[PDB]
Amino acid sequence: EVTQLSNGIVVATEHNPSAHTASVGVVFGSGAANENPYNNGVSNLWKNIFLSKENSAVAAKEGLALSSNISRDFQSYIVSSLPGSTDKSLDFLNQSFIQQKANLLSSSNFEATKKSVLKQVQDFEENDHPNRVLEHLHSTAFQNTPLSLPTRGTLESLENLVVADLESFANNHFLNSNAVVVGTGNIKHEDLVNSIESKNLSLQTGTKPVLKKKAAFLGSEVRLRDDTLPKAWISLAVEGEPVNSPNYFVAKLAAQIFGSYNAFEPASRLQGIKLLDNIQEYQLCDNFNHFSLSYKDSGLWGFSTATRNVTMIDDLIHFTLKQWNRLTISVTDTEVERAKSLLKLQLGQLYESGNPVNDANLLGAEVLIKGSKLSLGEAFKKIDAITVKDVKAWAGKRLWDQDIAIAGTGQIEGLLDYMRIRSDMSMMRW
Amino acid sequence: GPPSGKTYMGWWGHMGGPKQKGITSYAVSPYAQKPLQGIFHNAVFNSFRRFKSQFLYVLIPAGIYWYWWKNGNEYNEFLYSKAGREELERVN
Repeated sequence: EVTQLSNGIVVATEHNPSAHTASVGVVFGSGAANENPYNNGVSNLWKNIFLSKENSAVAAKEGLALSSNISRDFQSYIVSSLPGSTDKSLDFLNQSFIQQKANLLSSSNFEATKKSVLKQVQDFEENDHPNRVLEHLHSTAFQNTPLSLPTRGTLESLENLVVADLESFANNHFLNSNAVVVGTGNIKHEDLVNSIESKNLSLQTGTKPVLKKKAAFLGSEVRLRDDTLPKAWISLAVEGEPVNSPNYFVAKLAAQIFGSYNAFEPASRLQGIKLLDNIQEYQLCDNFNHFSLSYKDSGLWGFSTATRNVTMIDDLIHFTLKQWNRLTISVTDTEVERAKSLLKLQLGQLYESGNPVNDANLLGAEVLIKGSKLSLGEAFKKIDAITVKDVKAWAGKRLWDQDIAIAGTGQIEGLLDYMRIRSDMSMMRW
Repeated sequence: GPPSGKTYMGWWGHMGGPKQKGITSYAVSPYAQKPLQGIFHNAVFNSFRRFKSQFLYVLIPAGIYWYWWKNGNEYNEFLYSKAGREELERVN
């Protein structure tokens, strides 16, 4: 059961007696979308300061494990431990992250962390193609709007930061009205609330800055061509649904219909996905996957693919977009029936895995928007209630003759112009 | 199929140019931008620029063959005029 109390800070807890671990954490409603192009990467630097050697050493001496996660809409700082020592994690979180920040922002520590983060971002930008392609897709989809800033930070901006930027961001965003205290695993809600009440655990006053511009989607493309690479990596997307939309689960199911494909695994060549019937003959791709990502203001629905067949890219894109076209007009009931159970198993593993850190992140990110956490059972009935008419109604609105965003790198010379791709979003025979 | 010769063009994927790296491109969908955005200030200022550059390449080459044809036309008019038959008989 999920129990949430608004006394003090918003305290959420999900109790699981079977687990042998307990996680206690703080989730902030600010993310990479709350920063600007001149201090971009301040959140990643804060994360790596919390994860620095001295802080991690003092934590691990007591027997605790530290996790930090940076995203568009939230920042997560989690302390995981054994069930008997769940009170010690609160003490470490109070003493280190909240009460005092002078020790963590010393000159030498800041310089070392800055040099390590610069090295990491430099390695990412050159030797991680499928993920940086998705980052550029975000950066070109939401350009000149908060949601397009990369979460790690750019190489040029990360140099200009000083400790003053970090402390300014901490003053502006680490607030009581922006925070949720989350408890996961083998702990009780009453015990957690009592433990918080015994201490003060006050973060700050409130009134975080309000953004003047809301995120917007622009049809656009960016091409980063490099002929010294062996493949071509391509990510393509349209505007999707945000969190708290009525069509959220319909979006995830429509994504699940096409699924993912790996050419080298024997089993995934026999899937009921009809798209493979066009792909398999000439080995058009090595792998693809479909995504329905949702944020607070907007979302992305699309796919990502990698291939060595540098002379047949347009055929791959054409067949994929013709499979997308089929959703509006001629989706069949068996497709939806398979999609329901595939999605239920897909959602089942996500929310019911052994690791409590994923549960903590999900619960903290959920209560910061909805105000409450949807149960597993009520999720299934909405999934089971989906019909063919709903899928057709959603697809006729979100992907029929709509603008797209594209991002590719590698031997993308075979990738045709924008308009030729944009015309594939309709059939013209219907 | 039978082998073919060696040409100076390929196709999509092997076009035959040099290897390129470090060049990035940005574009925006035409459904999101307004065409005809600068037709004025291009029909006036841009056209005048191009004209002032390439107009002595066409005028002087046309300024030589216009005076050459005219001094022959107005000379042929005098040679076949009543006052220019005496010069006609010495050139006929």
